[PDB]
Amino acid sequence: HPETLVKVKDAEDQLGARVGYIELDLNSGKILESFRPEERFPMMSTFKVLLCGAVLSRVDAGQEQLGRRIHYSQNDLVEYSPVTEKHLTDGMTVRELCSAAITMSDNTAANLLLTTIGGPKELTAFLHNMGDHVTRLDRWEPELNEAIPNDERDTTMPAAMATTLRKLLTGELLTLASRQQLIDWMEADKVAGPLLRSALPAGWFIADKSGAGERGSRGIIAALGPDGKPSRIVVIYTTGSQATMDERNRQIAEIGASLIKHW
Amino acid sequence: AGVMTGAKFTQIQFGMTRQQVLDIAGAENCETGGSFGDSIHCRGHAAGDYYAYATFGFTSAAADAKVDSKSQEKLLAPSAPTLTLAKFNQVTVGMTRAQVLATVGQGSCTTWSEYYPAYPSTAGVTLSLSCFDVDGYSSTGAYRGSAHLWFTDGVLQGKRQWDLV
Ligand SMILES: [Ca+2]
Repeated sequence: HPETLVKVKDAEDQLGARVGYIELDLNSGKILESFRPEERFPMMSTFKVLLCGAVLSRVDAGQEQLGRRIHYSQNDLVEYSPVTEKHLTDGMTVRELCSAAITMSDNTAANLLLTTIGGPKELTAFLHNMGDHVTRLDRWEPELNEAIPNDERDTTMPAAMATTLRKLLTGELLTLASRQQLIDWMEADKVAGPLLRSALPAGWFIADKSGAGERGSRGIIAALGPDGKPSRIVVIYTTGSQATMDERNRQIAEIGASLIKHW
Repeated sequence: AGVMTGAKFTQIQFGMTRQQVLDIAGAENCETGGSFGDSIHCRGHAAGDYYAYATFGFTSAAADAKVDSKSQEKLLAPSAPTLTLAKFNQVTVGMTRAQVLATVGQGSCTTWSEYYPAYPSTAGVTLSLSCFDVDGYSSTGAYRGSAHLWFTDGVLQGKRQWDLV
């Protein structure tokens, strides 16, 4: 609904920065609303969904196992590793790593998963092969959050991300089992409370993944819908703003409120 | 009652029970189970996608279990960060904690993880220090020049750094 675009334009004026927005119909894939759909933005932690998507793809082909245990050590730890730091002595399975990566944004978990697939370059190759020739991962955690202005490393475009998310969630790319696993991890996301979730009416379904980075970079990808069922994909990114986390979280929520309002 | 903080972290001692931990950190800020097993994980103020936090480990799942590991991120600020890439490269495997500190600056580090695998005995104690340069540290956003230094029995086993100049 155009009222949402008014809020998006408002957000850009508020944060003094570009705000990419995409609202896709889950079933058809058609665009319901878009703003700066081909503008590049840092993916930040939202890439963790695509990562576990490539991981699930390998599990389907039987090149990887959900319960395959990974033993890492101190050398692998990077800033913000709440879950991996806690299991340092015990180790974690591939399944537990994706849960940690998506539901907690665990940075070390992401790196380890990246290692199981061959690094950033391989994630990008995975994306290219499924039709996404825009989204690219180049660095590991935590450098991939640098968000250097005009730098295209580790960036995506709102439209490319929404379409890719749709392909991973409803395409035949992954098995129904993997699709369900990916959506379940996203549904269990516990570190995106101040965003879209904060405007979600009771009974609604939402599977999401947020992200934050330098230069006021903020973002969230999601699949939501009323009556416990998703019906639209939403993607929101912003970067370059000097605004505080609270201000940026506010603007994103407001866009969500509008989106929910005129649903 | 206030979120988890640096003072609370420091106030908490190895050997304490879950109840002692909870009463100090504040029950509302903590959780157990799930991804944290039987450890107690407490949150501080918002810090990016999550928050600053502390994770306390215990000898066992029992109610009378004692704290045998303290870990934290963004709760403790370095007192006088003077780390640099040059200084980091001067650090060498085998140095004692004293020798490392003399290399990276007396006030450049905070304790990231401290664990006693044989608690109450101190033998085998592993320690992870997170050290920062002049502006590397931040309790909310991303680090801008930091390093991870880990030891066993007070002796450096390894090191790794990010964005030090
Ligand atoms: Ca620096």
